[PDB]
Amino acid sequence: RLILAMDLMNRDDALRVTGEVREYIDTVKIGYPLVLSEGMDIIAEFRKRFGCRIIAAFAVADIPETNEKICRATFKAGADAIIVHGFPGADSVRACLNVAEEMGREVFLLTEMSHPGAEMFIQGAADEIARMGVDLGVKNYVGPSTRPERLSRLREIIGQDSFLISPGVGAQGGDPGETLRFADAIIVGRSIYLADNPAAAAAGIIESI
Amino acid sequence: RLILAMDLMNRDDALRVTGEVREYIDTVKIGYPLVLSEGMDIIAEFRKRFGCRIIAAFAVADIPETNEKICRATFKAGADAIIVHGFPGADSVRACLNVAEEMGREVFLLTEMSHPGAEMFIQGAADEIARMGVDLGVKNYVGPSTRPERLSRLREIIGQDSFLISPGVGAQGGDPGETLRFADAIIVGRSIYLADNPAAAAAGIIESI
Ligand SMILES: O=C(O)c1cc(=O)[nH]c(=O)n1[C@@H]1O[C@H](COP(=O)(O)O)[C@@H](O)[C@H]1O
Ligand SMILES: O=C(O)c1cc(=O)[nH]c(=O)n1[C@@H]1O[C@H](COP(=O)(O)O)[C@@H](O)[C@H]1O
Repeated sequence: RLILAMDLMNRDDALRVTGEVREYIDTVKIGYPLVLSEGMDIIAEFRKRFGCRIIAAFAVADIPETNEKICRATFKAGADAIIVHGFPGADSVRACLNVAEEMGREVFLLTEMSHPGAEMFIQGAADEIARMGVDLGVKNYVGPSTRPERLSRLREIIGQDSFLISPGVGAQGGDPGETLRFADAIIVGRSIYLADNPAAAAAGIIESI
Repeated sequence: RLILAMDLMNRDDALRVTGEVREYIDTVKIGYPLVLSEGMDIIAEFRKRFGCRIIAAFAVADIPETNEKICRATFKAGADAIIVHGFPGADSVRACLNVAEEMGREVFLLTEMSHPGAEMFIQGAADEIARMGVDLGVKNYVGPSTRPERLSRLREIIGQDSFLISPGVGAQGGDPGETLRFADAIIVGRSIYLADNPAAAAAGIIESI
């Protein structure tokens, strides 16, 4: 129930840490910090070297036509799933869902974000964003570890059969156990990759739950 | 280093056995016996329910244009890789490789087959089929558990960095340990899925190696 957020920017460090904690995870979330520094080929390299599923954390948030292009390039690169913002609206989300269907991949809908600024505009639209996801047939969602009461409400909207993952554990203040009361899996980045012993940090999280 | 060949024909039995042996495998090989009986949607169902990588054992062996169509449909259905015959020639293999590249997926090249009949025509062409794979950039291969001396020769041609999987273990007479002297992983079907206790059978194989 642990997903590693691999946001280190250099290939050597990213490969080292991911290899050290492989036994504690099954999925690696790779985003722009690593991809823009080392190239999209890093996705296929990780998939091959570690045999883990890869979620591309690209917070897709453009118009439908551009979202389609981003999703196509991302799935061509080997990602198993992509994270898409719901705030830009249904047409933008549908464009991503259409490419995922064409390529046999998945879309994760980012509802409410975990950082403080999410309270300004996203939080007020999050319940409706989750409902839009349900209406569009979305089965995978992202919600905040930092606000378990919001994570509970989002779980209420999407149902027990939807898959919900949650970032904000550790560095941002979220608790593994409390988050897993509602999410199926937790995303952890810095608490593991900036640790003196990433494997010990991962093991500690797994033990705490 | 164990791949389950799930050749049961009904969804209920296939799901039961795969769930029972999940802890001993990481990849499920699904072929036409199950897909033609239950539909291509079974691939996505397995991927979701078990979180395993799926190799579509479709022994692709048609002209380039048709191979492209088969690969596209197979990857759209969610398969992570597809098994392609090398005997029909380089253009037929290249067509599959092109679709795999477009979709961020992989091709496994079937060189020499494991059954007795493979000695009639395939065996005599197998070394050249493997060399053709190397020339085309193929990195994943299938070779016979039933003939470890042939598996050794094929490993010699493709190199240590290529990934080699091998069927024919158990029912067809192949030995897990001897096969793993050359292959990276073994494929096992009947010895596990027809057993009175599939999990015990899988565990026994893992223990024997
Ligand atoms: O889209 C995301 O992955 C994301 C959404 C969100 O609301 N909050 C959030 O933290 N993330 C990401 O999840 C990861 C969390 O990393 P840490 O705070 O280091 O554990 C980072 O890659 C973030 O960019
Ligand atoms: O393409 C294959 O997967 C295949 C190639 C080959 O040379 N030999 C071979 O047995 N297979 C398949 O691998 C599986 C082996 O199953 P069992 O003999 O029951 O363990 C079946 O799905 C076969 O169709």
